[PDB]
Amino acid sequence: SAPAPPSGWSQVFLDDFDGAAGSSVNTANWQFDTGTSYPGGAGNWGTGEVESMTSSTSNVSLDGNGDLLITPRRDASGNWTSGRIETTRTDFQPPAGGKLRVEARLQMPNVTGDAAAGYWPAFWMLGAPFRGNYQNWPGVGELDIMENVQGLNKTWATMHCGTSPGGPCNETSGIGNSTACPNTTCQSGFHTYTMEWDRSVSPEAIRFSVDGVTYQTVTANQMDAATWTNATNHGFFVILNVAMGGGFPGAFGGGPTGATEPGHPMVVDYVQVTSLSP
Ligand SMILES: [Mg+2]
Repeated sequence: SAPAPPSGWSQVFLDDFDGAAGSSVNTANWQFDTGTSYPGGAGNWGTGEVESMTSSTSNVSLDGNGDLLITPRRDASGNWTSGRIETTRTDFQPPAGGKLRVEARLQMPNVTGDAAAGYWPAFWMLGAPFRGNYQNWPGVGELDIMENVQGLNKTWATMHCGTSPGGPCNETSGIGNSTACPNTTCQSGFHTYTMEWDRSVSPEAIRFSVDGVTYQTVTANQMDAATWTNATNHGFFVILNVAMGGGFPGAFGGGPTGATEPGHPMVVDYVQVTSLSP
């Protein structure tokens, strides 16, 4: 369960994924992305990933112990399925002068080596104008709070913005970094992945951390005013998924292969949004 926030912070959103084992997610908080694209969006979720997303509890369910499970599955015909859920809410944005923290505590799919090839878990945010549009990436803004591939002991955090390819945000790489999980591997158990959006200073800043340790900071002056405005002057929605294959795993050896093992969930204790007043 989420621990109490620090002094002065208020709760904006919390889903701690409590409920019986094998039961369905709270759809007051979450909506399902299904198939191989948004309705009228880019093919294969824009990444070349090979799974079809579903709303089945074979791919998205609770563990009964306070966690969401998103589990890639491979059927007897060789078809991959997985889960991709987004917050119903799109409003997350601190007021000017304020701060926001968006956080998840999760275990990355516990699989390494050849068996992990293609596994692409993610916990991320997309600018509200993307919803029902699907055609305004990267200008609309993307905050990747945790990404991982290949069961490697590291987390990537990235901001996407501006134009692609290139532009001030160096697309499609984005403004990002990777680091090992502190103390224990990312795959071994829970870690906390946090984005702090700080509108209390000039230049405005976004800081990504793992287990309370900051590894990537992005500041507004890294791009022009219009680019920052387009990327951040709106709410965001939150997304949790495990992609299978596509470009990110492709840059780290590829996958899935015949050796990739299905059935290793991303285990998410909670997603929480908190706010600090100006
Ligand atoms: Mg929980």
